[PDB]
Amino acid sequence: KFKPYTPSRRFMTVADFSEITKTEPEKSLVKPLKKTGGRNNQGRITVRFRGGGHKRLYRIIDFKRWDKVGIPAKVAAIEYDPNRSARIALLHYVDGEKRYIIAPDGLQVGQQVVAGPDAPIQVGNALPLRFIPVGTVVHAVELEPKKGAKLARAAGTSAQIQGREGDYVILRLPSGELRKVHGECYATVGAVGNADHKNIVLGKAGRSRWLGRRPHVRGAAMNPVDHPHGGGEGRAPRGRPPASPWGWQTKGLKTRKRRKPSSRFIIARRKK
Amino acid sequence: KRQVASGRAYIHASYNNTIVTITDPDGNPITWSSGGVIGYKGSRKGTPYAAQLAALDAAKKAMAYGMQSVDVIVRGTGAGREQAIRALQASGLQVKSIVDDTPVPHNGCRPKKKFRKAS
Amino acid sequence: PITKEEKQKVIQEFARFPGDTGSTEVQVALLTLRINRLSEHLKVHKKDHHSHRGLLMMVGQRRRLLRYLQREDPERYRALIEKLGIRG
Amino acid sequence: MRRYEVNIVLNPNLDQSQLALEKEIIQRALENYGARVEKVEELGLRRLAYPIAKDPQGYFLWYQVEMPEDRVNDLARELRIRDNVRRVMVVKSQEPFLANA
Amino acid sequence: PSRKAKVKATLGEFDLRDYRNVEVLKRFLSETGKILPRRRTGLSGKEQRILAKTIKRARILGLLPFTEKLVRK
RNA sequence: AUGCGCAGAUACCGGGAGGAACGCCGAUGGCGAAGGCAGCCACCUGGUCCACCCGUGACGCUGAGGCGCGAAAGCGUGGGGAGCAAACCGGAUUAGAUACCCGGGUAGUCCACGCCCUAAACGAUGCGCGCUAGGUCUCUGGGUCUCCUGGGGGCCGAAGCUAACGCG
Repeated sequence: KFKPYTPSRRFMTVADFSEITKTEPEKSLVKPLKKTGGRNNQGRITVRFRGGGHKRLYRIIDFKRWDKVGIPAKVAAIEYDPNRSARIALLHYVDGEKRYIIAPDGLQVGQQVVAGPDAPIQVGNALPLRFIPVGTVVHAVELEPKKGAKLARAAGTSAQIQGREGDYVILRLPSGELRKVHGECYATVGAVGNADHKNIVLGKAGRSRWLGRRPHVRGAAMNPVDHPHGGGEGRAPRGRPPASPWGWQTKGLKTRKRRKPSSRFIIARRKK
Repeated sequence: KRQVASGRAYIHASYNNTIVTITDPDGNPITWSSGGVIGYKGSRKGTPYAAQLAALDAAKKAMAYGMQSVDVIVRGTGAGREQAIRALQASGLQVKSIVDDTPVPHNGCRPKKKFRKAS
Repeated sequence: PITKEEKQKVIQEFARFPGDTGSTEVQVALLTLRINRLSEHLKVHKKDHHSHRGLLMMVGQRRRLLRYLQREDPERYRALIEKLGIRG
Repeated sequence: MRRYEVNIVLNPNLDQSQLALEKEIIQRALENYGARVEKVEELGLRRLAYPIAKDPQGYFLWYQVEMPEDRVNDLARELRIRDNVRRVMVVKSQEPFLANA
Repeated sequence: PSRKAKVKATLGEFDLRDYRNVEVLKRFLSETGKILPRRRTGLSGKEQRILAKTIKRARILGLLPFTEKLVRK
């Protein structure tokens, strides 16, 4: 029920460089799931470019485990949703009920794993940080206990356990930074399920992108009647500005944001 | 002052500057000296001479605290590590036992040209 | 792995006569068997070019011996072919 | 099945019922794989010449036995499993060589 | 070869086929738990080899420092 | 110089993480078509040395062509970068310094699967056999093991070979 990434159509005219992926569980989801409105327009004013749609399923997923902190679960199997950067495992809880959950590193259908008060540090179970075997990996992870799985490292194979101090453990998050969460808080054990996805290649843009749902963006689009920047000519403007009365693209946003100093440091950057 | 009669004397040395320091019985220290500590700069600081001097300082201070007995820790090698260590036993202030480390590699990280010319 | 016992047992099934403690028959039985479980291994592995190689030489050897097999007599030989399976 | 000597060191700070549960795990596991002793030994607890396991001493167990060859790897992993297994070591069963005779 | 110590005659009939020989094994340790050489065990290729191997086995699981803070220097 | 440190570094102590490498032993030593291959353990494997003379019965030596194989560099996607590090940036230089030196830091260096076959690819010397003093050392298999014998490595080395080395 894993999934092929690479399959690429071939020379079926410019449908060139189209990357397929196929989770093998292929089953159509199950019983627990509604749908999302057609947002893009919202609070009934309209906003943010692109946006279009394309077919309609729509998710409900588990984001909180302490709610059975124990009932082993066995991979119902693999599958996913018209959302999320890295598929899911519909899991079965030994008590009858099941739940759509993450999809850490390639686990295995039928596999038992669970979590709570002491779970075996086997990628799959989840645990209050504290049970953090420092130097290990998780994601999903949530600071401010109860505030549900906060930091759903999307396909975000990224929760790197980095030491502890006080009632907070240190973590290396996607981004390339290290924040802190009080141990009692929690983490889904292990890592994500998708990345190659991230590399996926798609053919005739219009076709693909739109299918994605998203349409466009078109800067200093000539007639700068608005389009912040210049136009009514070839030449790329100067000032150094962006759409809807913008600050270019090299300035802050944070602030006192009591948030900030409160934890984390590394400051915002990487260097591949 | 903390005072604890015995501790460790760390003698570590480069070859254009060397260093020594007083550490308690366990591992922290209190005072020290070195090549450029000895009103020195550039080379020079890499003389068994300075060695002798900073040794000296390490000493006067050494007494200056409830200590003087010590085991010698060996780190690397200094251009005059001797004139150094001898200055050491010299001020006596106690000239106890000596430990051997200068913690060898084991082969795991090619150097810089310097000792690469050492195929 | 190399199961000496069963080995001898087949050196036997083959060596028409119980006194073939080294004969074309056996070169056959042996190089064959070996060649086979060996190769199968090769598969679930993919990279041991050195030994692949040897195996190579070996298979050659065997086949060639058979070459002669035919040379003097391929009759009894084709029977062998038969018994075994290889070259079909 | 061949025979190798099972030399494996397990935590020092152990105790009673613990010695019980994990050493027995040792057992039924072994068997489950294809193990079955030949020499049930061990020399108890002992120190080492280098603070491994963050300790200067631990408990060492040695039982040499018959097993299904290849399974070795397998159980081995099964062993190291149990945390405390400060060292999981198996060796082909040989023993001859008188030097200085 | 230099001679004033030697060891091939420290212990007689010794089975190299071991590891749990704290004592004998030790008998080649010197200071920084090196491996006291042909230069001392005066033990044929066969020897330095297998003997070595176990030396190995020994540091391996443990119980022997395969080097160690030297006290004296 | 430099760049880094009293917003305390450089040294000492404890703890954390990870990548790479693999000391003494280990050798002027070993295994491999070659390339080249090492901390130990285990899985599967191949070349290959000795002795009983037991089996078969010369089936064997050669290899144009092809077929698989392999330095390091570099490419391809997907991991990973502790250190080292063309490129780049400095600092030192001379008259000049893009390089030899010191201070930095990418790609790469490393793993998987795919791809390049590349060469002072070397012993600059194709392979297969048998004939012609000895001397010495070293590893390894068999023995009546002051040594002998099969094999394997460096050394000295009559004859002899070459324009000359030097092969032996």
